[PDB]
This record gives sequence, structure tokens and C-alpha cells, in this order.
Amino acid sequence: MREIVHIQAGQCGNQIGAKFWEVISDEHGIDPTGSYHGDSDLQLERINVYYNEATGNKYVPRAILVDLEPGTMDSVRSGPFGQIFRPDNFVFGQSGAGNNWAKGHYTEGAELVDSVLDVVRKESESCDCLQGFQLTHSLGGGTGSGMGTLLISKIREEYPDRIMNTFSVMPSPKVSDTVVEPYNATLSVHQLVENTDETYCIDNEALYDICFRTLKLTTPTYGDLNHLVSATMSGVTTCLRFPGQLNADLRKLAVNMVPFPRLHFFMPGFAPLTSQYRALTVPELTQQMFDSKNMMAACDPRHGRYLTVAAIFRGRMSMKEVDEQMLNVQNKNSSYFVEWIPNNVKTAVCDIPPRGLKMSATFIGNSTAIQELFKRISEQFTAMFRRKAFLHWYTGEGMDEMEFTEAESNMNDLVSEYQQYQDA
Amino acid sequence: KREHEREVIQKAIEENNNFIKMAKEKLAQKMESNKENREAHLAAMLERLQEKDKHAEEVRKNKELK
Ligand SMILES: Nc1nc2c(ncn2[C@@H]2O[C@H](COP(=O)(O)OP(=O)(O)O)[C@@H](O)[C@H]2O)c(=O)[nH]1
Ligand SMILES: [Mg+2]
Repeated sequence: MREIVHIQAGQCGNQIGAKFWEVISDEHGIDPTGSYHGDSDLQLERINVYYNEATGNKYVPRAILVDLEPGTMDSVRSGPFGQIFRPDNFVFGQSGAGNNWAKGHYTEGAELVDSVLDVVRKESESCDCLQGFQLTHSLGGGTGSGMGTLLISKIREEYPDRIMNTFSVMPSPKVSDTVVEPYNATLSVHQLVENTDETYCIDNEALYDICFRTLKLTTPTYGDLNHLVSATMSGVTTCLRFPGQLNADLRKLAVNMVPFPRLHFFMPGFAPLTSQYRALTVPELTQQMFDSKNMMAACDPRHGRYLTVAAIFRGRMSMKEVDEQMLNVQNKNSSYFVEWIPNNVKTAVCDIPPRGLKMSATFIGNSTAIQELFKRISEQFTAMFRRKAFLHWYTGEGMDEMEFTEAESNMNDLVSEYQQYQDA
Repeated sequence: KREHEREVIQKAIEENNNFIKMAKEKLAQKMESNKENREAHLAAMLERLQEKDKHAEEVRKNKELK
């Protein structure tokens, strides 16, 4: 299959999505107006995956921008590459969602969702073979969290045979906007367990830490986090946008990364962490990439076990060095890789590097350590729920404690399952 | 799931409506019981004054006999 359909929902969603479109539009030689102006053919060979070709060369990101408040989307229309987006594809309400999962999922989002699905049909029907959808959102607010998951369900109802993929930003007290974030997160984790094939877990905690204690940025802004994010998103979408050995699809990825249906929550990592005149050595990239101080989650992989791993190496380097170093990471730390999935680390190389960098390495892990993230949230949730705090904001939207109870259970279960496989 | 979603938003609409309704009732009960209470008090005051009047007529009549 070929074409992907991209969806941005909420503030955080539209911010990281706009950055992603800037970054890969640069990689593919597309100026802010939609005109190709690059050297290589490699830049246009698979451009059909993320861009719809229109009129005089113009390329338009197959993207749908969604929000319950007009702010962030105006911000987007206004800013860099602001007018590469089809103007029809801005779908927005006025009410807002008040960092409330119930509002985005049940009340306000329900109004907006049908107009979103309308734009979704228009894009999907203009595709030769739609692989599926990619959604960007946080799980801690209201629009992205609740409306996004509602969209995930709606879309699955209408395209049950396509692939659901999300970059979902997990909330962290270090970087918080509201106390209800654990609730919102636990609710959408519930949805995601059931309705996505692959969710990249972008944990704001890790982005903070890597901004603070590695990039040594004492006061990080959401832009500082989002540059880590857009770097990761370019990284993990590379082999889907560029020709090569392992021409990748969303399904094969799923098939190759998801041993068990529910355990589809991935940990991304990137080297070199930027914020670079000296390119690193393959050995460097590799070891940096597998260290925790380069994980975008928060979990330490040395605490659990890799079920599956995919590495992408971008730039001009020796494939011999790449294979040697990859096998060196495994053979050396063969304890952290399960023995019941043989040959579970795959590697790809693409010649085109990211902007600014000459050599780079991105990494995708189905590791059992993600249980830590989920556990963290579970705790925070429980604390409050145990004393039924801040629940009125949700109950007044028609919800019942039972829903929450169920969600919690599910996440708890997820953790359990993950652990089950850590001891195998 | 779609039916659940319809039920939740239905619950929200019903609960707000019940709020507005119980408010309207409570307030009407209060305003009416206040009006009954205040009127009763002024009525009894004016009636005390009327018994004062009747006793004044009684006094005048008692003297126009002496
Ligand atoms: N990394 C990152 N996280 C964000 C950004 N904006 C909000 N968040 C996180 O997302 C959550 C708030 O959700 P938000 O996207 O503002 O709400 P929405 O518009 O209702 O979906 C909190 O957990 C924030 O820490 C962003 O630009 N980048
Ligand atoms: Mg916000």
C-alpha cells in the first residue's frame, strides 16, 4: 500500500504536527509554497506517501488539522510553511475542550467529529492504496486526548482494514498544565490499547530530562521538546518516505513489531541529540542510540527486555560498520533481548540525512520497560481517584466512575502483560 | 460504543436540564412561601390595629351612656 493520511488534533498535536511537516518538507525539497526545489530523485520517489500532488508541481501535505479552539490552528496557518496546507483541511470548533477528556470525547468533540470525518473521506477516496492513518496528539489535554481517540474509533469503524498509527505525547508532572492529566491519559491509553496498531510513546518527561540534563538547557520551552519530537518523527518515518532495501509500510512494521495485539507501544530513540560540526562515528551513534539518556520515553530498557527493535541509519557511512556495531550491541547485551523471538533487531540504512546532521540513527523499541510509563500514570490516577478528586469535571459531562474504573484496570492489565513477557 | 456515546451526552443534557428545573422549583416555592408569610404578618398587624379600633368605639359608647 502507499498513501498515508495524517491527522493533527489539539494544541500539542498541531504543534508537533506542524513541526513534522516543516522538517520532512525540508527533507523532501518542498518550499513553504509547495514547489519542489531539491537535487536528488530520492526526494520525490516516495513523496506520494505523505504529499498529494496538485496543479503546477504543487505538493500538498495530506494532512487534516483538528482543534476545538481556533488558536493553535491560526498560529499554524500564520507561521512557517503555514500555507502549504489545503485550506479546506482546517477543521475547528470555537468552544474548546478545557483539558477535559469527557468534553473532547463525548460532548464538544462529538459535534466536530463528523466534519473531520468528512475531510478524512475526501482524502482517503483520492488515494490509490491507502495504508492507513497517522495521528499526532497529547494524551493529557482534552481535544487531542478525547477527541483524537474518538476519531480513532470513528475511522476504524469506517476503515477497519487500514492501519491506525499515533505519536501520542504522555504527560508528566515535570511538564504539566493541569492536574487532571493522569485521568485524561488513563482514559485514552484505554482507547489506544484497543484501537491503534502502533503508538509511539513520546513521554514529555524524557524530552524534559534530555533537554535539561543532556542538552543542558536549564529552562526548556515546548519548542525545545518539540525539536526532539520532530527529529524522532522524521527518523521513524524515514523508511516509509524513502526508497531502499526495506521499502516499509505501516502494516509490515506492525507485523514485525507487534508480537501480541495489545503490546503495541513503542519507545523511540535518536542520536545525535541536537538543540554539530563534527559527525560522529557509527560506534558512537549506535551506543548513544541504545542508551537511556537517548530514549524519548522515561523507561530504562535495562529494566525490561526488548521484544522487537528496528534501527534506521541515515547518512553516508559504512554498512559494514553498521552491521558490526548492531550485532555488537546485541551480542554484548544479549540479556536484554528475548530469546523466544529470534532475530528481532532489524536495521535499515538511508543515504539522505536529516537537516543539519551528516549522520544520524533512529531506533524503535517494543520493550517491556514501557510498563514503567504506564505504571507511573496509574499511580497518579489512583491517588486522585481514591479520593474521587476532580471527577466532577467529568461527571458533569455524563460520565460515570465505572468508566474510569475500567480504564484503570485495563492499563494495570497492560502493565501486567508486559511484565509477564519480561519474565520469559 | 456509539450507543454509549449517545447515552453519555444524553445523560449530560438530562442532568443540566434537571438542574435548571429543580432550581426553578425551589425558587418558586421559596418566593411563594415568603409572600404568604409576609402577607400573613401584615394582616395580623392590621387586625391588631382593628381590634384597637373596635375597643375605641367600645370606649366611646361606654361613655355616651354614663
Ligand atoms: N511535547 C509537547 N507537549 C505538549 C505541547 N502542548 C501540550 N503538551 C502536553 O500536552 C498536554 C496538554 O494537552 P493540549 O495539547 O494542550 O490539549 P488539547 O488542545 O485539548 O488537546 C499536557 O500534557 C502538556 O504537557 C507541545 O507543544 N509539545
Ligand atoms: Mg494546552
